[PDB]
Amino acid sequence: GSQIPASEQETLVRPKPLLLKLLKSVGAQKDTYTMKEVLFYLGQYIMTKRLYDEKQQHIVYCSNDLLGDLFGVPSFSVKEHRKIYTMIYRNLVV
Ligand SMILES: Cc1c(C(=O)O)ccc2c3n(nc12)[C@@H]1[C@H](C3)N(CC2CC2)[C@@]2(C(=O)Nc3cc(Cl)ccc32)[C@H]1c1cccc(Cl)c1F
Repeated sequence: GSQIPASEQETLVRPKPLLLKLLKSVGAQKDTYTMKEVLFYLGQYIMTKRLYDEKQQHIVYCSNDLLGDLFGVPSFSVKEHRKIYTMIYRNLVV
């Protein structure tokens, strides 16, 4: 479940306030982005907060970070792209 159509990646989206705060924390100071750009910046967020040092396995543990509050989960797999898109879609305006 790691494949996402280009059309979804390239669609413009408006993050809700908590997602916007996470994006601004890594220097993304816009209110409209493509989904791919959101995923780029959230990847940089994960790395900057040291939530993925064990790169030879797939899990991000986020129960002690605002990312866990945003996604509503204690952990997730980086390979499960569809599940991640669903969790981000719950944090977009309409
Ligand atoms: C597909 C695949 C496999 C595999 O094939 O076994 C194995 C590892 C993978 C990894 N990603 N894809 C992987 C990448 C990357 C590690 N990760 C960052 C992490 C390093 C810090 C990403 C990333 O770049 N941005 C990001 C943002 C969030 Cl919120 C959550 C996970 C990631 C992932 C990813 C990229 C494109 C769209 C999606 Cl939806 C997505 F989740």
